[PDB]
Amino acid sequence: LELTQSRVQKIWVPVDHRPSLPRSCGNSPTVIVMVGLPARGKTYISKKLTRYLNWIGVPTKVFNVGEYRREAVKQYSSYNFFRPDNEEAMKVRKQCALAALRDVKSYLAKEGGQIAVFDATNTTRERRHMILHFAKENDFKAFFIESVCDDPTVVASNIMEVKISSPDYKDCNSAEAMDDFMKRISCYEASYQPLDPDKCDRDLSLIKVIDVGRRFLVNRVQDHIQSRIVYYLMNIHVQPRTIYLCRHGENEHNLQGRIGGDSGLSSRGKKFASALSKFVEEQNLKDLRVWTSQLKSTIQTAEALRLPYEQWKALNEIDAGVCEELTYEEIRDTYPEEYALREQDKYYYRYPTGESYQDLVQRLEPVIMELERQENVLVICHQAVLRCLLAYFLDKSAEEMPYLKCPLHTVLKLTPVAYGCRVESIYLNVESVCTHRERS
Amino acid sequence: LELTQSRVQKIWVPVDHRPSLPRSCGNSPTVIVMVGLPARGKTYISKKLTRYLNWIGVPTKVFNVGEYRREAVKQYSSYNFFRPDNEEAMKVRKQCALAALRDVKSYLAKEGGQIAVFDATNTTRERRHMILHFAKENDFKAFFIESVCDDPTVVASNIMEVKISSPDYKDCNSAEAMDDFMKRISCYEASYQPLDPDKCDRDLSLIKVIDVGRRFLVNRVQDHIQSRIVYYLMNIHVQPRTIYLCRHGENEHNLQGRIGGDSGLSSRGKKFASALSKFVEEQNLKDLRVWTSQLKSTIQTAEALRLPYEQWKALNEIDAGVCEELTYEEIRDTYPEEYALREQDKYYYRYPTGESYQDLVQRLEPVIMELERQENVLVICHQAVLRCLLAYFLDKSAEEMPYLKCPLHTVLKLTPVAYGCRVESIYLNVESVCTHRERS
Ligand SMILES: N#Cc1c[nH]c2ccc(Oc3ccc(NC(=O)CN)cc3)cc12
Ligand SMILES: N#Cc1c[nH]c2ccc(Oc3ccc(NC(=O)CN)cc3)cc12
Ligand SMILES: O=P(O)(O)OC[C@H]1O[C@](O)(CO)[C@@H](O)[C@@H]1O
Ligand SMILES: O=P(O)(O)OC[C@H]1O[C@](O)(CO)[C@@H](O)[C@@H]1O
Repeated sequence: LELTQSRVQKIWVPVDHRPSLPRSCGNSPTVIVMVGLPARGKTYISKKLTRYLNWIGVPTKVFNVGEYRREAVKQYSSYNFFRPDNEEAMKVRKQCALAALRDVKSYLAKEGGQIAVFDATNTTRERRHMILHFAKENDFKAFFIESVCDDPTVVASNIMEVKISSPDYKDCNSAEAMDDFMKRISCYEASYQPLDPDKCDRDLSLIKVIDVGRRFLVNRVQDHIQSRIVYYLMNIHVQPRTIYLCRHGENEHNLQGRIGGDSGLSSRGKKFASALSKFVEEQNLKDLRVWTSQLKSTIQTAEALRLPYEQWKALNEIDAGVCEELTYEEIRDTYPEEYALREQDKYYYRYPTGESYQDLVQRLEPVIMELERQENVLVICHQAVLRCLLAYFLDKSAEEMPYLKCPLHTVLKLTPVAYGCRVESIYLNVESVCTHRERS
Repeated sequence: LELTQSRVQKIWVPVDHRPSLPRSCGNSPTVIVMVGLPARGKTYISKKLTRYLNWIGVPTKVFNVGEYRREAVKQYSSYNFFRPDNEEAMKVRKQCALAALRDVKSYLAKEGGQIAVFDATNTTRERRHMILHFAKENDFKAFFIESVCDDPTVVASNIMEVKISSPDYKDCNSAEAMDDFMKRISCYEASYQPLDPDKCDRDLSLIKVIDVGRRFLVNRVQDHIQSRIVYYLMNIHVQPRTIYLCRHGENEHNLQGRIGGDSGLSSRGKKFASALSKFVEEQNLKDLRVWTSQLKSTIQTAEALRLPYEQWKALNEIDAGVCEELTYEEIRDTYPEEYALREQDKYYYRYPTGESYQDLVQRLEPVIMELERQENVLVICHQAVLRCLLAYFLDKSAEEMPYLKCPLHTVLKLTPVAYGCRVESIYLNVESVCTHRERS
């Protein structure tokens, strides 16, 4: 039972003594079907879910039928394009949906994609029967996500927040765009057949998000990924809030250029901790949850706030294994092969008896799920942990993630707006060393 | 910002220089309300959910009204006790429910309990209004779990599996007990008012488990624990299956009495791996998922099976930190304080730069959730990991968990039956060292 440890990821694999003529061999993908009237947050759900799935390592892509339409029909004039009696535009819209499905097939069967989010109204049983036929013929699973809401306040808010600012309404003022969009919604209301898990859609795998996540109808969750999506949708919310992310104040290891360890705050780190308390106070937040790692430097930083805080072992810095408490110079001199391997593949590289950024993502997933549930949160953590969390909020790839700039004594203020996060950086005017290292 | 590291758990806490007269200060608990007709799996849900919640560290207890009734009324005669026209038994049954609620108040407000599972029919709005009044007056949260099923095959199967074997039917044969139980169910059908999240129960936090988990109605999930319960209920199933748990075959570190590391199989370990393949083959399982850790010894064991397997970093043995690759004699001689601290508090003890059994539980929770989703699974792991998983399946406490017997070259065959697991041990007749150490 001869095994070898892969140099980058440190995975034990069978020793592969390929024969004279080495031969390469060259689970089922899922089509997530968005369902609902316009301004029901389908694009918001599509984008957020795709961001989460990609971050956890499930290759996911959104196919928005409206973008195929904006490409086929140069400029948008009015709701008249969406009229059920508009024979020509109805043909164009069908062609756009079919062209998106063609790209869904290519993504899942030929590009290594695992999940395709089909972002359209898909309000009629006919359209959904056609998507099911497409899924069955291509051996793709189908999972439906319907967003149902009758509240006019919610509809008006969605139009104001992200519809009026759509490329379709570039030449329009807020009032014209709102009026045109209401008429556009009305075009879909007559033919709209909601999902019926009771009789018609009984055998379909679906989630009905009712009244902006107040209630859920979950039918036939087949697998792990659908179960995860359902859990995610139940944990996220659209309530306004702020996420503050920062590292512990400068520590003794930072001064010596040493990685890992459990060293305490330097004199400057203690100054940052005081500066952070003043900053937090000036934010005047009704309630604020404070999260730290179990490492001393983040706890000492939180201690300066005089606020209750919760320690998470999942927030502990990346484990450097045998390289813990060493400087990067000592790593290069004692472990040159290891140093070069990491520089070449920073995301997947695992330290011996240690971790990779890939392991960090797996550890941080419960942190992300809890961050989603919460409102105002301050996370006091570490450089690699912060890059991973930031890659989730900022939709950064696995390749970009180990190189994100997360300086010491700097708060990253995250405000959820439109289809992602607005990021503000706040340097708290306390000197520190620089721990950022660019690629080679 | 002076901190000290707690000796057992290794948690950084503010240095507590208590004044001359040290003063001690001396989230809201939840009442989970089971709802539904008899033989709807309410006790099955109650017990399984309690087992999971306790294992993850949420103190949980079941209060079954029927057990209070068996205590108040010595012997059970027939369904006549459950008649709606039985004035005396109706008073007794109410007294029993009130006595259970009294014990719910004492458990949550005075015993450090976090979750009380109120296991009764609670089929009428009147009973549920009374439970809500009790929850509001005691500042307890209320979360309803209703099990709805109209399938007579499911009802008959439940009566045959766990009702006929109830202490109520000790003097009865299978046919008498089944007949009496059907009449007993009928006593509840007239007054049964299902949960109505649409109109009446709109503001209640609830889950409706429809048709043995085929469908779910989820209303107003308020917090983290309710969200976790909902996710758990969506991942478990009642399909028949087998869980096989074993350790890797004996390794080189086992022979030297060394802890941790990433050593390979000894000659005996390789013999076990072959013996395991023969055992697996003899089980004649249509499909079998094989899970290993990322450590060499478990992968080499799986390699002998000639079956596809999946490596989980979450299955890696407990991290001994600074004590890794040391013998227990070398631990006692180099770290005597650490050795004695662990012996005194084996569950909570954290190795320096390492883990506790408490950390293992947190790491293994996604493993447990996936084990629940799956059918036939073989987990090839390590001594401490195995004790943790076994404590989940066998409902063992945190205190018992570090001392569970998990010998090498022995398969633990777990068969879900009634309200837990039947455990069969299969020694594969290959000698090894003993790594079990009893408490002192
Ligand atoms: N209708 C409608 C919506 C308008 N904007 C939205 C944004 C998101 C959206 O979808 C979700 C909203 C809420 C949740 N979950 C929860 O609120 C559970 N706490 C999940 C998805 C619906 C709409
Ligand atoms: N009615 C009825 C039941 C009879 N025995 C049962 C055992 C468990 C039970 O509750 C659950 C069954 C199933 C699930 N979940 C799933 O099957 C999702 N895969 C959750 C709870 C209902 C009944
Ligand atoms: O992935 P990188 O760039 O080495 O950064 C992670 C490192 O940053 C630090 O947080 C500070 O230098 C170390 O403890 C950790 O090893
Ligand atoms: O908690 P205990 O009894 O020390 O057992 C855990 C130990 O068992 C082993 O799996 C085998 O000795 C070690 O690798 C590990 O440290």
